[PDB]
Amino acid sequence: SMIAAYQARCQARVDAALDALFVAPREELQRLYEAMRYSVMNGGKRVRPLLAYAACEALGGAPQRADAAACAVELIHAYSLVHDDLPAMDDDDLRRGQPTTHRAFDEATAILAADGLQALAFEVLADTRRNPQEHAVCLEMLTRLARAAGSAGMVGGQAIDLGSALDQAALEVMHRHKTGALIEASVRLGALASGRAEPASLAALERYAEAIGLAFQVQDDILDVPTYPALLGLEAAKGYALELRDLALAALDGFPPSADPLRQLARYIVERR
Amino acid sequence: SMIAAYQARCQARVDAALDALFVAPREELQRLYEAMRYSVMNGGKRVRPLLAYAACEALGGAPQRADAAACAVELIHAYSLVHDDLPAMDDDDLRRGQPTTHRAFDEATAILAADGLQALAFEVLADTRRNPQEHAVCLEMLTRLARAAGSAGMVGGQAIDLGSVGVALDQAALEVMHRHKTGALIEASVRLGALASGRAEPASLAALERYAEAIGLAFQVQDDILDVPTYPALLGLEAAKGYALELRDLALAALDGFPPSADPLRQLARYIVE
Ligand SMILES: O=C(O)Cc1noc2ccccc12
Ligand SMILES: O=C(O)Cc1noc2ccccc12
Ligand SMILES: [Mg+2]
Ligand SMILES: [Mg+2]
Ligand SMILES: [Mg+2]
Repeated sequence: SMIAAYQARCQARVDAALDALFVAPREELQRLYEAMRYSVMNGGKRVRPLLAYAACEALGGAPQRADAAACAVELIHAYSLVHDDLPAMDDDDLRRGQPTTHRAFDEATAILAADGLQALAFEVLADTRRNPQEHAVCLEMLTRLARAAGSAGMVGGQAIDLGSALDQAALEVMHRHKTGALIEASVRLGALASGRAEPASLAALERYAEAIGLAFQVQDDILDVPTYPALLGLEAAKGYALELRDLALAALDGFPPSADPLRQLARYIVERR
Repeated sequence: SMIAAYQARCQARVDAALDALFVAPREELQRLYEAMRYSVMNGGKRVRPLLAYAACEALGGAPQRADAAACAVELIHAYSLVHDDLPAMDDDDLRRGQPTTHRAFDEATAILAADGLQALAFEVLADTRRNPQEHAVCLEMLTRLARAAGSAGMVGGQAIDLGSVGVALDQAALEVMHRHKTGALIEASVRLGALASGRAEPASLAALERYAEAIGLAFQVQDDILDVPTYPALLGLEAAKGYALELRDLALAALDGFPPSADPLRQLARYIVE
């Protein structure tokens, strides 16, 4: 039950690292960089960074090895939200009570700040001073993030959602892309940064990540009340959240104690209110 | 011309490689991928791919080694235009007589297709089957593209441009804008081709960078001239023309010592100023 403290450590660390990325290299770029900062440094909970750090630790790596991975996944996350808020998409004036970037600045600046954040996520992984892994591991991290962030993962999920009656299978297809791909990548990138990845471990961590990404979405529908409770019934939806947590924990069977943060996070997701 | 034939070879080759990237992996993604395809496969001249291929050859590499580089720079270019056409940006309904992507599909789909194109540019460079360089070189290619494409390069240029509305820019400020908005990506195209050669060294990279700096500006000056806060408005038409010639001269001088395999870059520099 120190998942809260684990979250707070991960957030403080990744926040410091992210904040350092938003220094305009010349004066004409100051507003752009302020918009980028405003779009990331918004008191978010940094679950994706948490996942990168915890995955790294689950395989025995010191967590600071995952700092670039943590930044990269948060940058992809933050850029996706800026675009999602835009009037052509979700058209939100607020995000967690605060003006969205296109309201605080302007629409063009929001489109562009977020574009710059996506490039920066890749920059941060390719940079061998910030991400000092073996070169082949850096490339695999970049590969995985590009596939997860793009039109076959996250962006694809946004298009599926836009394009959606819907049965359970199709709802799951959507979530698996829209949020699952980047959750799985956060876990995968942290695991790579451990220096101890092995195929069987990576697979197990992927099963974990698939289960939790879904658990979160089921539990969120439950807390709200074409949703998991409408589809399954409220009480069966609650049962399914438990089954997902269980699948997550079973995927971690045989991992050492250093995987406890991942176990605790899986419980936390279904125990929240 | 020799440069016309060179351009045509580069355009055929990169187009074939790009066209293969737009197969939706499942049916729910079809429309997204059609929008991606629509945004790239639009008969563009592929100057950034030409620069990658020509820079590669200038250093003695077989040009197919630059295929990934060529695709990646064109994907960045393409995505940038999709966002730039949107109603909050330049609000353009047409590009060369054809509907822009938000007009052909819708604004959200355009935003997302181009988002996916940016990712894909990085995917192609990081994929060691598509971009089979030494791993350290792949990482440098990715680094250089990310910096050129981002808030310190291309995206930065777009922001300088929006921050300059209603301000009379002098030549120095106009050049700062152009260097970021278009120069960064042109310089990266040349640099990534050079890296793909397998023969890059610091001296030759620096000289190619000087060449790319000159031709990137020459393109903009010449474009303003052909149209006739622009280069002709600032300088007068005749002095703008003289400057385009000076820029071509700087480009040709930067290629001092290069072998005949650099002739494509020399011929391009002349071509630009027509
Ligand atoms: O358990 C808690 O009190 C809050 C918390 N713990 O772990 C978290 C992870 C993400 C978001 C919130 C949390
Ligand atoms: O902060 C978030 O993006 C939502 C979130 N809060 O807790 C999560 C767990 C898994 C996936 C997502 C979450
Ligand atoms: Mg829901
Ligand atoms: Mg236009
Ligand atoms: Mg002009």
